[PDB]
Amino acid sequence: PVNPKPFLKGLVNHRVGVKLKSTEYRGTLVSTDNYFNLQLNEAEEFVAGVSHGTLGEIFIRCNNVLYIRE
Amino acid sequence: VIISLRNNHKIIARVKAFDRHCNMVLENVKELWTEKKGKNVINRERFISKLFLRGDSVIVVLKTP
Amino acid sequence: VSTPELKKYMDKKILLNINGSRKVAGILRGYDIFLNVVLDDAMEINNHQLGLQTVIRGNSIISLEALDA
Amino acid sequence: VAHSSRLANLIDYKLRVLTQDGRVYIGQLMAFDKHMNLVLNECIEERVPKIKVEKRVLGLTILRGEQILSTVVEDKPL
Amino acid sequence: SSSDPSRRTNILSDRARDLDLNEIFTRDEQYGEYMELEQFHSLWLNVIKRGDCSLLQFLDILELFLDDEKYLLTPPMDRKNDRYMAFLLKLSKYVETFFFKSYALLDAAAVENLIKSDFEHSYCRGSLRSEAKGIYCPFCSRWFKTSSVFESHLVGKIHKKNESKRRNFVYSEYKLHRYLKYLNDEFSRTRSFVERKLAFTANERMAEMDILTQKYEAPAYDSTEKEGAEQVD
Amino acid sequence: MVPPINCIFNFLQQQTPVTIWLFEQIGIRIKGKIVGFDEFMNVVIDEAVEIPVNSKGTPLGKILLKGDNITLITS
Amino acid sequence: MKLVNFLKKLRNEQVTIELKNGTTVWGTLQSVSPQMNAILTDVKLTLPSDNIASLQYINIRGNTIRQIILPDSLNLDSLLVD
Amino acid sequence: TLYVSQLNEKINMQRLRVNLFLLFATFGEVVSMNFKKQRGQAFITMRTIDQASLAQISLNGERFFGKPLKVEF
Amino acid sequence: NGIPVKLLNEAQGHIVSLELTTGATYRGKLVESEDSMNVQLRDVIATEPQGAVTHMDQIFVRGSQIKFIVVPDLLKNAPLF
Amino acid sequence: MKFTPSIVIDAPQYYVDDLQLETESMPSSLKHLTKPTHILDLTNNDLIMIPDLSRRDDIHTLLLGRNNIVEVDVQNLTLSNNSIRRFEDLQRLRRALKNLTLIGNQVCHLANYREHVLRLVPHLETLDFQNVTAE
RNA sequence: GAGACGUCGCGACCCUCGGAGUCGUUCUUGACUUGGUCGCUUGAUGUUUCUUCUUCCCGUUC
RNA sequence: AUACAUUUUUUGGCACGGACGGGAAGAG
Ligand SMILES: [Zn+2]
Repeated sequence: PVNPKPFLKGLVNHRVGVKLKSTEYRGTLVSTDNYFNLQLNEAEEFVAGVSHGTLGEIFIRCNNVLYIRE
Repeated sequence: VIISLRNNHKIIARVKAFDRHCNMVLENVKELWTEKKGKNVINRERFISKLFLRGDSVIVVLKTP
Repeated sequence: VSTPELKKYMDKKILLNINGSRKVAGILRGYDIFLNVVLDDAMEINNHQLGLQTVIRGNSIISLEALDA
Repeated sequence: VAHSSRLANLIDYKLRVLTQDGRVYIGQLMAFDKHMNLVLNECIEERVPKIKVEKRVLGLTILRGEQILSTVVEDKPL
Repeated sequence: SSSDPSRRTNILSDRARDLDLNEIFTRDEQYGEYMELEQFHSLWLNVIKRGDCSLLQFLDILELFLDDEKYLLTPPMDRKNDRYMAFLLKLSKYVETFFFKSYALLDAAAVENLIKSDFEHSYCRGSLRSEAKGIYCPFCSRWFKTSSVFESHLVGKIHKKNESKRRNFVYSEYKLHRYLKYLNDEFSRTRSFVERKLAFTANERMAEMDILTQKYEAPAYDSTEKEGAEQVD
Repeated sequence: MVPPINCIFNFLQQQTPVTIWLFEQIGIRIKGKIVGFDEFMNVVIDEAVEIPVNSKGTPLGKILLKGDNITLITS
Repeated sequence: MKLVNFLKKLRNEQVTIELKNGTTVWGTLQSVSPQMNAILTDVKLTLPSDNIASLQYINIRGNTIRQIILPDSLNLDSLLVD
Repeated sequence: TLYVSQLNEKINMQRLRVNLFLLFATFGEVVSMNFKKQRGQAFITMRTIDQASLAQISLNGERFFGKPLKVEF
Repeated sequence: NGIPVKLLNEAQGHIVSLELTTGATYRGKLVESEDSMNVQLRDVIATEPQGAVTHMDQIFVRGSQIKFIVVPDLLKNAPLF
Repeated sequence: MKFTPSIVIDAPQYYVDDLQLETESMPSSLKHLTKPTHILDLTNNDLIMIPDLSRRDDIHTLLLGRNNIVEVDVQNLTLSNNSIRRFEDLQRLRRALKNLTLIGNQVCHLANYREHVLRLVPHLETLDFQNVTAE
């Protein structure tokens, strides 16, 4: 029953982490679209599971994304 | 605002234009990278007045208050 | 727009040469306009099978070279 | 070389061509595309191993635009 | 005259048939009309490590070098800064080559030697004097009470060091100064151009560019010129 | 013929051990159960497990792996 | 809305261009396609620590061009009008 | 066009043609196969006819790669 | 529509050569081609990027991963152009 | 009839049987060819010395038949029917060259002419249309 | 610098031996077909693993 | 005569006396 887009929608205003094409991320999701571009707050940059820096307010481009996770 | 990029270029710059592709016209442009030989540690950055940018390059844009 | 004419290769074992210098084998069961492949399961090239049936994405295929003539 | 506006207007000129892999295709542009694919009349792939120019004559070549980087004019027509 | 074509197409003599100005002047210079300083505005942005500086504010900076004292006592940057001295070198070289480029007919060697002698006999000899602070030194960037202490300072280890390290830069600065003075009319002309283009619209700027281009890629002698149409008086 | 979409649907219906390969990434694989379906190859896959490939096992939660970086499916 | 339009409007500009492979390209933009395929004239190719190679005409593809370094003087707001 | 025969057929085709071009360029601006039928022969084509006649008379029996070539129109 | 595509189609039957992104040249009779250069070929040799060669029967290739295609020089004559 | 820029610009240009230019007392002003030719045909002219060339990276074949070459200041050099008379005049070719032809030059009849060329210009593989052999 | 694995060459005791072409219809077109082996006695070239000095000669540059 | 970015193209999986050259000999 649960498709991806609705899951994504649900997960707005909640913690998420993103891997890339590689470095892990960690932040609260602000909003999403059809193309799967992201906008996050309280972004922390997990360099292979090592929080290098806390950027805060960020916007991730879709094509570099690998997966979403809580 | 600062932008992370595919080729390891931290683009600190003033945004002018914006579109579907996340291409950007940029003023007050200050890129940050590192030209290095193996076992070489150098940190380089250059000022540019006006600069167009392509969107596939962009990984993550960010805003430092 | 047009369908990939792989009706010749239907129900035959094919070497799906796939992205990153890898390989797959298996009998061809189906496909679509994007060239995704649905195939009965076989090994990844010494050798080890995973799965009962398998689905390969379109983008990933370098080649699908026919094992059977 | 002349001072053209577009690629289409300079049809059948001898062309240097660069591709993402680093090879250099040289030959006369017979036909262009919506996606910059090129037909080349007498095509020669020229490659450089990591020294000096290695050379291969191909012939009539359809060249995909994905792999094309940039095109340059080698000479005039004929 | 006209030694190249069949009859009358090229003013150039057979002697200099392969003489081409476009290989000496860029399009933005318009054969000496303007001097292209945008490039140096770029490099300058790279030098100041910011963007607070506009093309016009940069030209405002250059103006300092028209004065005999400003470029020395009110420097854009600290005159002992590396980036700055390098920039100044490149710029100076440009201005000089432009100068002699735009005035072929004047004896280059004469001018060079004149400037050099002015540099040795006056500039480095306390040419800058103030009734209050005394005598300024380009190399040490310090003043001096009287000429006496000034002279006995020109043998000191400090001044030896400096005059021995920053000589080329000081000299280049000076050249930038005097050559920019000799080109005041061109400097003004360009600054004007800048303000104009700046106050254009899109179509306007485009048509203007078209004009500069045409002037650049046009025959020096048209098939439709006059020969022997002299008026009297 | 059995289309890919149909296969995906079947898998979803089942809820079976799915082992996904990554595009242009040999060393890593995913192992879970398909929950979602999209017009593209993208899906959501709860109870996923990241795997380092034999040239063990690693902890991982619920994930949607993006359609562009998929390679293999099996279910 | 469109940056394509803006690009088109930029005509006859002597500009540097930067590629995905880092090649610095000094040339006069005679035209650009709807898909960013740059057509230069009076072109000068340099790498990012080695010697220069100059060329008369270069048609560079849109996918390659990372960053077009714009001219010194430019009114951007005006350009951005439809 | 001049027809040459009695040529050393051991020379590779591309080398034969390039030496033929070189040798015959001296008379004016200038087809050879290795089939059984055509081996040891070549057709050399010149822009000018006077060039062909001069070539024929001056190189009759010229030692080329060891053998005396025989030329004819 | 693309004239290169047309050319490719025409080359059907003929012995085309064909390199990929990988750099693995093939030569063979072109069986079928599509708008997207989704080529099939018969009786096809396959060179590795390093050097070694391998004979093979009926290769399929997806145009995405194709780099350049060499067609025989008779087609320069017509009839597409 | 000086070899001039104007002369080179109206000269027949074609693909030979390589890109070749069809061409004088003195070799000069080659700059104007812009290094665009693989071959240059200077046959039947009055050149005295093979000299005066600009840097030409393309140029691989020089056909210099029936001129008056008596001194020398590149893979193939055809000098048939010229005026080279002393073995020592051929010395400058050591600094280049695989195909060399010097037939119909007085130098040809000098004792040991062939062996002299072989030792002084070892890079030559074919001399006067005959294979340089090991023996 | 050395070991594969290929791909195109100097010699030979060897082998081997002599766009074009045809037709239907009409004053010009449409169809159908189409060097190999051994050495190198130090030939040329990619992949792919591992680990330079001294002397003499010939050429460029300052 | 009255025109647009989510698998096949262009939103990319990209990136990290002194030198020089050749040839020969002798040593490790
Ligand atoms: Zn002092």
